[PDB]
Amino acid sequence: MLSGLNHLTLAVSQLAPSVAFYQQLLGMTLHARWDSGAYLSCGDLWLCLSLDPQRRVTPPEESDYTHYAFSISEADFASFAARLEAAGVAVWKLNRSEGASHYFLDPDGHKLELHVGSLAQRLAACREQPYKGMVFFEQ
Amino acid sequence: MLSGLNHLTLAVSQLAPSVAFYQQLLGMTLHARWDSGAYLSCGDLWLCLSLDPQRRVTPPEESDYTHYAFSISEADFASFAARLEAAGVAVWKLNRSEGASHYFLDPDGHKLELHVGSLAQRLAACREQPYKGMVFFEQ
Ligand SMILES: C[C@@H]1O[C@@H]1P(=O)(O)O
Ligand SMILES: [K+]
Ligand SMILES: [K+]
Ligand SMILES: [Mn+2]
Ligand SMILES: [Mn+2]
Ligand code: NA
Ligand code: NA
Ligand code: NA
Ligand code: NA
Ligand code: NA
Ligand code: NA
Ligand code: NA
Ligand code: NA
Ligand code: NA
Ligand code: NA
Repeated sequence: MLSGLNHLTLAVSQLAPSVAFYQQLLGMTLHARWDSGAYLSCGDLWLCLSLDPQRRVTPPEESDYTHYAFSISEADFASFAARLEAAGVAVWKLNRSEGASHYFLDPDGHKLELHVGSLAQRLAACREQPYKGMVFFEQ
Repeated sequence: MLSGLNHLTLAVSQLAPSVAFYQQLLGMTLHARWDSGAYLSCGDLWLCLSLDPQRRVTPPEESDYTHYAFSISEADFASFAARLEAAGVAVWKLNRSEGASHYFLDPDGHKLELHVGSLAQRLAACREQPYKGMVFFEQ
């Protein structure tokens, strides 16, 4: 039986710039680095950066909606997003769903998000205003 | 400051087959589905499947190393992987690192993994046998 997310691994085209992005701009903890990768952590999240010379720098209009959202408190959200903006980090979408979200890109075009709010909060908002054709499942 | 992964969103080409994969073959909890998505949970992990016309069914040799790993116990690992293989779920990589891992594909070719072990256990094993060029960082 599966108990949660064990780790997220992102293919990166240049290791040093990607480590700098996740460690310095996003504040994650760098634990180890080798010739072809790095290990970082973000709370309980284990992030592996894997050097892959065939990772394409991908424009967001050419990639699908697959994306990775990190948790942040409502008190920290606005200034964190403002620093990413000041650092020239590109935004790939405007927030259109409940709970503050900032949708931004990593150096290789991986689609990322800062989000304030839980699954329980999202389901509660959906129960008041269901999405199109939505069906609810219980205990 | 980021506190962990908030949610993982996967673009899918056919919603019902993808829900069946994550709910029935991987055992995750289905909370809600709608015309263009579904919300599931796996322990603390909030998984969103997003119906996206841009998603193509992608052979593993046409995608990079980016992949998503779920936690499983030592005791459950072998039979869980065997059930996936018996369900026709393809394997995309042989395990070559510390701790049991099974590398498998979802219906659209998203690269997935079952893994037994934590970041702390990986770091300890890496100190004993360092990867090429591996360096570690204190605290
Ligand atoms: C929560 C799932 O990623 C979608 P959203 O970011 O559009 O809300
Ligand atoms: K949102
Ligand atoms: K492994
Ligand atoms: Mn999202
Ligand atoms: Mn992995
Ligand atoms: Na971790
Ligand atoms: Na993608
Ligand atoms: Na950018
Ligand atoms: Na960048
Ligand atoms: Na989390
Ligand atoms: Na589960
Ligand atoms: Na959408
Ligand atoms: Na690869
Ligand atoms: Na993939
Ligand atoms: Na993917």
